[PDB]
Amino acid sequence: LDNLLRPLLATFSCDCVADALILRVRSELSGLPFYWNFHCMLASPSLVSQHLIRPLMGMSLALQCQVRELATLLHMKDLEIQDYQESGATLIRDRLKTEPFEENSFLEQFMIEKLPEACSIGDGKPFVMNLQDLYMAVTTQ
Amino acid sequence: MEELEQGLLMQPWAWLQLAENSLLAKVFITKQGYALLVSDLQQVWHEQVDTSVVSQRAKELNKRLTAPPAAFLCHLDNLATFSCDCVADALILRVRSELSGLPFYWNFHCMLASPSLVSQHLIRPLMGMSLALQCQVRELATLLHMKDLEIQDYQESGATLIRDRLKTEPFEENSFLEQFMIEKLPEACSIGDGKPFVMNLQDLYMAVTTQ
Amino acid sequence: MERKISRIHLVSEPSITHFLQVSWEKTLESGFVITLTDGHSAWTGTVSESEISQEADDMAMEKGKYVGELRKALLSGAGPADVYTFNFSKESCYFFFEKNLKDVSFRLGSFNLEKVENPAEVIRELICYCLDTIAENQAKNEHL
Repeated sequence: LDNLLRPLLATFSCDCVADALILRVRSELSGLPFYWNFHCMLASPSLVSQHLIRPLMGMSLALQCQVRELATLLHMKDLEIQDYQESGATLIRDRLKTEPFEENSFLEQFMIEKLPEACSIGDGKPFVMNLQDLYMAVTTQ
Repeated sequence: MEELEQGLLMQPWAWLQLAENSLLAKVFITKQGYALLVSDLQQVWHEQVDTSVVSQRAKELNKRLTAPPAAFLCHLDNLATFSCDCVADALILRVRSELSGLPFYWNFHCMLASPSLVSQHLIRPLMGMSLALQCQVRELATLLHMKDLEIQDYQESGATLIRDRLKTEPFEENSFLEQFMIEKLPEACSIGDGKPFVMNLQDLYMAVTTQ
Repeated sequence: MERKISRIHLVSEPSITHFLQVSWEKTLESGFVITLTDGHSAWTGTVSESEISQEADDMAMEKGKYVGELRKALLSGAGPADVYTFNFSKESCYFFFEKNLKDVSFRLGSFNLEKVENPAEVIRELICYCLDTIAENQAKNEHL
């Protein structure tokens, strides 16, 4: 089962009896076929708590801290570029000039333009690609 | 009613101080009734009530000096002493408040919230906000690389730094994610009592609920 | 022994000034006798300490705080933000009185009343008292 799943994580079928989700594998082993069925009852809200929500809250706030510190880094690089122009008495090619960073505008524009796609749930595909590392780390912490 | 629900869905989270513990709540009040959701950051509960239940229950809990349910609803909007009990799963929130210049009392008989709405209110929203936050981090990072391009443009030709304390190391995500993991991830990801969430993230919460 | 009389208007009688007289021993909580009139007829009722306890403990309130409120309402201790309102039916001899906040009324208490058989006698008594009261302040002002 492990050798089959780790690559993918053979064909699969899933069905939900009233509450439980039932997962069926069609595959082969030793040339011979192997059939197994998964019988997954709706998970517990302590399990839901610990595996999704509390970690997912954790995601949200940790990335908030990410944004805060990265915004302040933006401001410090603004200070460096200002030191370059106002007193450094030097210019550039004028093709790389960047606007001084402010988080309020940045946020308004992110939420006006990018947010409709930034928060998209989708298939859970982007979730399981982009942050599972942070997922793991915060589970550990 | 369903307006109560949809508004609640857009309602951000408050944070509650009980004498026993802390709580987080999102509530949608109208003159028609209320839409609440409460959690202790391990479990969630739900209660939905209209003015008839409001009226009868207030009468039982609070009797004379009587009024329109909407008046109580208004005072609840004002938003006192909070207590609760997890009778079997009816987390019965017991609130003593001051209404009409006098002691008030209500019980929110908050049963465990439903997995559908639980998705609807935390997980789907939480997942949404976390992903939006990652998009924000990516965009701030590309901005910092634009800035790194601009600074390196100065560094290739003259442009000596005057203030010997304004130096910034070139921005590369991986190492800073690492230092975030080591130095400050523990303090950051600490769940605590739900206070930081109600403090800082409600903007994004309401935004993600809208989207 | 404290007496306190108050010019009032029942909602049923906007143009009639009614007069609320209160007599009590330093303490409205201990119980009091109440008399209402309108210049042609008068009524009297009575309330006890335990009645006030029961009222205040159905107010969800500390007794005494509700007593201060009562001082405001019946002994004219009401302030500018205070808007009490009084209702009485002469046919039923039932009084009650309320408090106006949130564009709404809140019945504070309510008394069983009875019409007095001798309105003119209580009237003479009240107004003799009042005359005396007047006169005192007059003399005081003179000296001052």
